[PDB]
Parts: sequence; structure tokens; C-alpha cells
Amino acid sequence: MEAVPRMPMIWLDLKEAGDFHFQPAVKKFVLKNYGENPEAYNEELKKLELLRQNAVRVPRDFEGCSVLRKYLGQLHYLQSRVPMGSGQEAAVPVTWTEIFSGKSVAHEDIKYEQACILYNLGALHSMLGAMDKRVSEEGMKVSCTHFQCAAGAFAYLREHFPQAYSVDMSRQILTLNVNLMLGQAQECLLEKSMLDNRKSFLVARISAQVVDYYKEACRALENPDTASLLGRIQKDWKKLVQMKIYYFAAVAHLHMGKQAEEQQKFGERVAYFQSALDKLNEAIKLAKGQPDTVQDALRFTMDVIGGKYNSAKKDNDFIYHEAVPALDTLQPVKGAPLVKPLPVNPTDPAVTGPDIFAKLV
Amino acid sequence: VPRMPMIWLDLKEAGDFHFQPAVKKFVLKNYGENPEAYNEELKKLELLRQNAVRVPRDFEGCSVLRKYLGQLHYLQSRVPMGSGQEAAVPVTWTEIFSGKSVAHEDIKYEQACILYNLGALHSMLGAMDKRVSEEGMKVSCTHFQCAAGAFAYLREHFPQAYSVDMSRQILTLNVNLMLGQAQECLLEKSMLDNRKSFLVARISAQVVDYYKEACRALENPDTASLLGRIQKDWKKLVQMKIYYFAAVAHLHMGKQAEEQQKFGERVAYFQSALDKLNEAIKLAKGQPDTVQDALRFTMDVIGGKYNSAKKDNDFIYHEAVPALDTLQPVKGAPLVKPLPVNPTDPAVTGPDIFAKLV
Amino acid sequence: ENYFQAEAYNLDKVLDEFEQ
Repeated sequence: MEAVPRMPMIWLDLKEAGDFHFQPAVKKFVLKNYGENPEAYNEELKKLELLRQNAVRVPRDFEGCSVLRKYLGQLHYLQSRVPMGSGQEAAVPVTWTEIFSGKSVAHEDIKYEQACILYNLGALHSMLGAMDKRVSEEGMKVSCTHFQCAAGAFAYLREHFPQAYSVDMSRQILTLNVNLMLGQAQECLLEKSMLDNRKSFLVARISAQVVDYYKEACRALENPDTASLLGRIQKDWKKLVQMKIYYFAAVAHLHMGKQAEEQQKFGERVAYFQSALDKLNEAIKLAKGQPDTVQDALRFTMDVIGGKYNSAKKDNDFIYHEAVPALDTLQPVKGAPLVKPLPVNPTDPAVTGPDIFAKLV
Repeated sequence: VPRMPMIWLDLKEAGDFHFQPAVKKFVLKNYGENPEAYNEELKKLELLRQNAVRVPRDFEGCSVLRKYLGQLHYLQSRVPMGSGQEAAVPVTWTEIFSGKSVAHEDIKYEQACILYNLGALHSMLGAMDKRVSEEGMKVSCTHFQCAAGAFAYLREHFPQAYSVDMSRQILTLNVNLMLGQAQECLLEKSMLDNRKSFLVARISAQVVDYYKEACRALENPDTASLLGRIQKDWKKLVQMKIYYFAAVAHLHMGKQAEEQQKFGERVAYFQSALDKLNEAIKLAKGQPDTVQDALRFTMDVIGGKYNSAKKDNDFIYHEAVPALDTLQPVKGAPLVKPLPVNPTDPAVTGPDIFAKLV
Repeated sequence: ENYFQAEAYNLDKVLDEFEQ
């Protein structure tokens, strides 16, 4: 399974920004509250303006993630000194396009700007994770980290912005994104554990956790409220995720059979390979109409499993003569979560750089 | 610029938290045989706790508590050690005001007390600096905001008071007290930065607002009986600061009037400032000379400015001295907030200890 | 800072811990 073709990965689109005309409000605030000349802070106002321009049309590359983090941090610094939140003195309209309906959604709340930047940070990470071919050890670790970062941005959004500014950032939808990104992160790590030929029981647990994440993501995709919101996107994701559920369940039992082989449980060995083959055949059924990237991985795995089943059944029938136990007689494989949503500290000075607005207050 | 003394909170004393037996029991049934693989992940947390519960009272002391607080979150994510859960063990800490030992079989009790001590340590580091230089005022201000943030997080995420020192009313007292002192540090900075007199007046008025909030809690009978002597010493300093910074506020309102050539209004504000200061001196009885020296010098400033203002008005300007209700009160300008704690920040927690406890 | 690169590099350590 070292050379198994890599499955395609899902990525989210970035939200697109409207207007955020903070400049008049900051100068209104400094004039009225500080009794100072607002033009003394024009330079701090250029930096944030230039920083926003870069962030709202961020380039889709690794460096773009730092641009979004730095702008996210500077928004926190600005909010600490100028009250631009909901119902506050210096608040101005913040407009962003809700990604699923295309509606313009406006809030006089700087936290709305923060939320959408954080959403795009998670989206951008998902893109960078999905772009890599994951041929080399480096690509698998970089993609895995990208997906954990994407899960971390969506998780932070879910926890610290509980009031959903738009339906694309509701708790249910962000939970879908997190579970999907963790499933894809765990998947990359599974590919790593195989290329390193880790202990077979280890791979089986890692693969079983891939199933668990995708099952939770699939439960949200089957929720009618999510289906009507995502529309055709829900159909595209569900097809791939449901197929992956059975594919990686087959991979798990494939390696459970490898473990049985190592412990000389030769009857148990054929049972797991038989189960792995049945689960894969269901994945193949669910994969009909999907691109060749998917088919090549399934075909490749069918050769592996099919060959191992014939070997195990021939060994048991002519040498070991051990009873083939039913599946329920065997303790199930418990998934091992080795990935997590990586926490975000928006005001970490090491990522935000100097506070643009240190001269205020 | 006068520099008043600052209040700080003592750290809670930790008792026993014998998590090793429960973890080993949990991993044996749920993950099978070998306990030996997990003993070092348990010994690393144990040493982390020993450092945290004997944290040195310095800046990195905060990182030690932060690091341990984060690893506790990682442990709770893998081993169910909350109240009513499989692997819960007794957690014992000393309630700081009564000295009584309080035990809960809940890992969130350990987290709460570590978080409390993080806020207490910040208050100490903020109150230790003499605030002579711009960096000292801002550093202390950050510490007091971090202390407010720790007590606020405790108030929001642990609503069920594990002990009376962490009840909603007492944490609210701590937050307002810490924000008042943070605001006070920025007031001092705004004075040495020569900010506009109207802004200094608003900043000082907000100091009064925070301390009034703290003072109403200190006057609550149930808090007085719980805090004991501490309520006396806090209230004595807070009540004095209420009138002192109300005088500082009206001092600078009178200086704004001077800038706008409302020389009658100028007398009214200086007269009001002097009266408020005299009450602060009434309330400052028995307080250390740091307090007395600050008040004595402020009396020189306000007392002289009142005499000059009244002489000028009586012989030159002859403008009507308005009472006091005719002038819109000063609106406070909050410049400080409880800073987020970020308990699971990888930059401070380091790698997750229990990567084997999956 | 190198948080992203540090996390990606640590994945080897993660699997190593989980293997022992």
C-alpha cells in the first residue's frame, strides 16, 4: 500500500469581501474623544488599509496564510483601542458575501470582519492541503498540517464567534468543516504511516479513525438543513465521503489481517481479509461515476486485498486448518485520533508583528 | 506624577491530585495491558504540577502555570476525569480566605485553581513594578489586564463556584479591581505623555467607575464576612482612590476650562477637586507614606491652582462660578479589557504530553 | 515563528510516540 494512488481531497472556497470603511470612524473617534488632530494617525491608517487590500484578495499560496493572520491580529489591536463592535461608537458597516446564497450580509461590527478573515484562513489552508499530490513524506506532512490548520480556524470561529453572522458560519456548518478537515488530515497521516511501514495494528487504528471523522461529517451532510444550504456542494462532498468511509474501513481490516498474520491467528487472518474485501467492494459500488483518481486507488487496493485473501485462505485450508471466526466475535478496531484543530492565538506578536496602533490610547 | 500602591491577590495553596492511579486503571481496561508505556507521560505531568504549585513569583511563573493548565486540557480530552466520570480522582485545594481544604473529584477543579493562580500571579507582577518609566506603566497595565482576563475566564467558563473565593461576586470584584488598576496605570502614562486635559479627565473618571463597582461589592455584607481583614484593607484603599481620582478628574476638567477661558467654570472644577481630595485625605488615615506623599503633593497642586483661579476670577475675569449640577458629568473612557487567556496556546503549552494516551 | 513547520516536523515524533 506504499504505492496506493492518493485520494482526492475536498477544499472550501474563500468568502469575498465588501467594504469596510474604518478610516472616517477612527478619525471621528480620535477627534472627538482624544481632542487630537486625526491626521497624526494617517500612517497607521495606511498600513491597515494596505493590509486589508492584501488580505481580501489574498494570493492562494502559503504566504497568504501569514497575510490573513497578521490582518486578523491588527483588527484585534484596532478593536482594543477604538470601539467598533456591535452597537459601539465608532462602528461602521462591514459587508461580506455569504458564500452559499450569494447574498450581501452587512454588520456594523468589526468582529464580523474578523470572523470572515478567519473563515478564509481556514478555507485557504484547505486549498493548500488539497493542492499537494502527497507523493513524498514532505507532502503528506505539509498537507496534514494544512488540514489541521483549516480545522483550527473553523474551530476557533465556532467557539469564539458563537453568534453566527451568516449561515455559512453557523455552528452546524463549521462542525461539518472541522470534521471533514480532520478526516482529511488523519488520511494524510495514514498515508505517512504506511510509507514508513508502521506497525500494522497502528495503521489499522489510524485508518479506523479516518472512518470515524468521515462518518461524523457524513451525518452532517445528510442533515436536511445542511443539504438545502450547501445544495450541489453537499452532493459532491457526500459522494466522496461516503465512498471513503467504506474504503478506509477496508484498509483498517486489511491491516487487522496483517496483525493476525503476525500473531499467527491464521483463521482470524482470513476473516479480516474477507471483511476488507467486502467493504472495498461496497466502496467500489459507491465510487461509480467518480474520476480515475478514485478508481485507481480502489483498483490498486483490490489487487492488494484480493492477493492477501487468497494467500491467507490457501494457508489456512492446507496448513493451519483454523476456524474462521465471525466478525462479531472479534473486538472492533477503535480509532486513534492523532490530529486536532490546531489552536489559534490571533494576538500572538510573533505572527501579527508590531501593533500598528500602539500610539493610540 | 503620583504613583499609588496597588492591590494584589495571593495564590491558592494546592493539595493532593493523585491522577496516576486512575489513568493507569483507565488505560488497562480501555486500551489493554501494558501500563509501563504511559508512566513517563504521567511523570512529566507530575513534575509539571510540582513546578506549577510551587511556581516562582516572576514573569516566567506565568508560563509554568500556563503550560500546566494546557496539559490538563489535553489530559481531560483523553481520560474522562470530570465530575461523575470514570477516572475522576479527588482534587484538593485550600480556600484562600477561610483556609479550609476543599475537595472535588473533578479535573476542572484543578484547572480552575491553576487559572486563579495565573490571575493572582499577574496581579502580583503588576503590583511589584514601581512604574517609574513608560515601559513599567504599560507592563503593569498588561499584567492587570491579564489578571482581569484570568478571573473573567474563570467567571464565564466555571459558573458553578467550586469554592467561595471563586464565586461570581468575588471574581467580579477581582475583575473590576484589576481593570481599575490597569486603567490607573494608563492614566499615569497619559499624564506623562501630556495627553489633552479632557482625555486625562475621562480616563481618571473611568478609574473611579471601576473602583466604585469594586467598592459596592466590598460593602456587601456576605463578602465582608468572607474576606475578613482583606475586605477592610481593600476597601480602605479603594474608597480613598475613589475620591482621589475623582479629584484628579475634576483637576483636569478645570485645566480644560482654563484652556477654553471659562474662568468661572475653572474655579468650580478646582473647588470641587479640592473638596474631593480632602475627603480622600480623610479616608487615607493610617495609610503608608506612599499614599500620604501622593496626596500631600496633589494638595499642593490643586490647592495652589484653586487659589490662583479664584484670585484671577475675583480681580480680572469676574465670571459666574457655576454650582456643579449645571455641568454635564465627566464620562469615563475605558481603555482596558480582560485579556484572553488562550489556555491551549501551543506556543506556551508545548507538544501534547499524552500523544500515546490515544 | 515556525509554528507550521514545527507541527509538520513533529508528526514523525507523534507516530513514534504512538508506536512505542
